[PDB]
Amino acid sequence: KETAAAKFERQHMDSSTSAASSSNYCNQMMKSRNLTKDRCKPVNTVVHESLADVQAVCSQKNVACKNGQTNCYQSYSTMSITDCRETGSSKYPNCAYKTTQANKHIIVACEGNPYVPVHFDASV
Repeated sequence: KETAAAKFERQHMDSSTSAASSSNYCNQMMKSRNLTKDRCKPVNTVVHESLADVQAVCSQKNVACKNGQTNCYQSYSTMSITDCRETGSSKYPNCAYKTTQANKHIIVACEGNPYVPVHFDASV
């Protein structure tokens, strides 16, 4: 069973690039990170910063999570991210994604020791 921290890295981390590469970036990323294996993951945000920078967010601005929990943190600075979302013509096993690149603050839920990201709550 994949640890929560490891799942967050696989789903939300892509440092090897400063930003989404092409309108086809999401199709490629979603498939490679195995988010289209048995079904197309509807929505998924990927952060284009170092793992260290993302993990550091857990010590930054403490904000409420969408679900009411209080273990969410908002990055002080904006970060390069790509939102991947299924399009209308998307249909398993032929998943299709719209790639939207942006630079904003990320909000992640953190837990454990070390205290690291385990959920991507949203971006602002």
